[PDB]
Parts: sequence; structure tokens; C-alpha cells
Amino acid sequence: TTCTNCFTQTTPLWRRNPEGQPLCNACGLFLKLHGVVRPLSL
Amino acid sequence: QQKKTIAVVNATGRQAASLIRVAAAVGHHVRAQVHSLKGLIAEELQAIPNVTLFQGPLLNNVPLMDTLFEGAHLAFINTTSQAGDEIAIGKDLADAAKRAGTIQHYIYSSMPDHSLYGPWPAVPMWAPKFTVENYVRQLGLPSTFVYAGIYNNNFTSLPYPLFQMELMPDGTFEWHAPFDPDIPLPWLDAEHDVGPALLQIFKDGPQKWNGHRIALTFETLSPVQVCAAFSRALNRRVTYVQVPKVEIKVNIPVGYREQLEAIEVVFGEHKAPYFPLPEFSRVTDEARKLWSGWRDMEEYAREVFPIEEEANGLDWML
Ligand SMILES: [Cl-]
Ligand SMILES: [Zn+2]
Repeated sequence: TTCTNCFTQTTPLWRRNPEGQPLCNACGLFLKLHGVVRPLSL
Repeated sequence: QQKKTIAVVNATGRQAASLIRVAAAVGHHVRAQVHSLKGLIAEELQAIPNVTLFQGPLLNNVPLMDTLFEGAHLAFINTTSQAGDEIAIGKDLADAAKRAGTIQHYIYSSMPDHSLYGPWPAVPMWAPKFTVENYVRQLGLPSTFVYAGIYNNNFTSLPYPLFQMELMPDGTFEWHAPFDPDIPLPWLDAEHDVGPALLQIFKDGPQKWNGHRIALTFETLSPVQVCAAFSRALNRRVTYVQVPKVEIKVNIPVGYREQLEAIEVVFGEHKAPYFPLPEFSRVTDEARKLWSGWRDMEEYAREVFPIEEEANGLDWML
């Protein structure tokens, strides 16, 4: 499995977007707390 | 509740950049100071909407500081020894912040002063941050002090000092350092976790963190363990080699040398703990509560290391 946001394939816990798509613990947790998708470099 | 305006300096630095991307994203307005508008990160920080930059030096430039804190409710301050004398810079910023009178939470990134806990000397790029910390407290600024664990992304195969993951000929990686092989060290994934953690601290407010020191480290691994992380995360064989002295393979600046020499003595010759403060002698507890979506050395090594190397000009992974 992979994260729709950060594409990581390594994470302690997988989460799902309010639709059902896989997000990593961090990305999923970040959105849940702040309301927006976790922003990345580059 | 409401998103506030945050003041930051050294925007291109790893701690700040992390906070800026995250904060801007969730809705906060950012007022940051950069040394130069030239550079990838700089241009990037420029591409983010609610981010205002002020190009100029920090040393003896109280005007930049005044402007920086105008309308600011929050501030994350992490200076570099390169910008000049950290104590004087760190004190001018604190004075400006107080003169602005609108700062509700002032987070300063501080570092220990080892000589205060043993015949150990003072790590030059670390010690002065403790003086600024005390001065922040002295002004009465509602504050919180964060102590960053060693960056995960300091690692590189390139001949950079202290944290080189040199690519030997036998298709393996060796890491040369003074740090004791079996002594757990405090690590931190700058890009991935500084931002979110800082946000949480702000969301909590000084009503919770005012006066506190927070070890910004989400996992403690010994050098052997760090290498076991890479070796188990890249199919390669990775070994740690303890060397009494740090290897400088590239023309670096003065300040940076002396800093390394201090490290050799403190960790190599005295085996003195990274965070010699008693409260820091589990340390990672406060951090992991502040933010649980942390990236450990295994994920960093398997998901980021290979990428940073590539864009850096290497194909060993391909
Ligand atoms: Cl900068
Ligand atoms: Zn993710």
C-alpha cells in the first residue's frame, strides 16, 4: 500500500481519507487536526 | 482557534522552513527573515501565498526586527552562529518582540552549554543559545524553549563532516563519527516533524508551555542502531566506525571546525550526553504527545535518503 499524499510505504499506522483512499499515519493525522493536507517540500 | 501571524528568522533553515510550509498551509500568516532571496528554498518560500519575506541580515539590524514583529502574535526563533554573534542577535530579537507588545507565545530554539555540567567545554554553536534563552525569560516574554535532536537528514554520502554515509567501493556504507557506538542519541526529522510539533505547541499556548523546555526529539538511537536502520532499510550492509576525531574532507568555515573539535571532545573523549540538562537525563515523551505522526530513522532511510541522494547527483540507488 502507499500514501496518496506523501507516497511513503512505511508508516506505523495507515489511515483513510474521508473517501477511503490510503494515507500514512502522519498525513492522515495532520489533516485531521488542522483541516488541510500535509504540505511537502519542493 | 483563529490562525495567528507568526514571525520567523532564517526561513531557509530546516526548522523554520518546516514550520513555514505547515503554518502557511493551515492558514497562518508568516513574516520571515531571509539572508538572500536567491536559492531553491527561498524562491519556494516566496511561492507560498500568505508568506512575507524580508531580505536582510540579523546582526545589528534592529530595523528588520521591528518590521518582522509588526502585527505578530507568535514567533519561532532559531538563529545560526553564521549570521554573527548569536547572543547579541538573539537578544535584539527578544527586545524587538517585547517592544512589539503583541507576541503571545515566543518559541526559541535553544541548546545546552555542556561546561555547565562537567569539565566539558562549551559547544560554540550550542552554548550561546542558552544565554539567549535566559534573556528571553528575563524580559518576561511568554515563552517555550525547544531543544532539537540531531537531524535525520544530516546524513549524506557526500564528504560532509560528521554525518557522512560514504559509499565504499564494496557497495556498502560506512559512517565515521566520535559518538560512542552504544550510546543512544536524540534524533529529529527536521522537514517532517519540526513544523507539526511547533504548531501543536502554539495551539496549546503559553497557558501550557510558558517557561517550559521541550526536547524536540522523537526517537533515540545509538550509532549502531542508526546504521541498523539504514542497513535494514536499503538492502545494503551498513557499519559504524567510532573515530576519535571528526573527518573534514572539504573546505569548510572556521566556526564550523571549532564546533566539530568541541564535539570530538564532548562526545568522543568524555562520552557526555547530547542533552546534559537533568530534565533530559523518557526524553522523547513530550515530543511524541505533541505530535505522533513522526518519521523515524527507518522511514527516513527507506523513503527519503534514497531520494535526497539522487536529486543530489547520485545513481547508486537506480
Ligand atoms: Cl535564511
Ligand atoms: Zn503520507
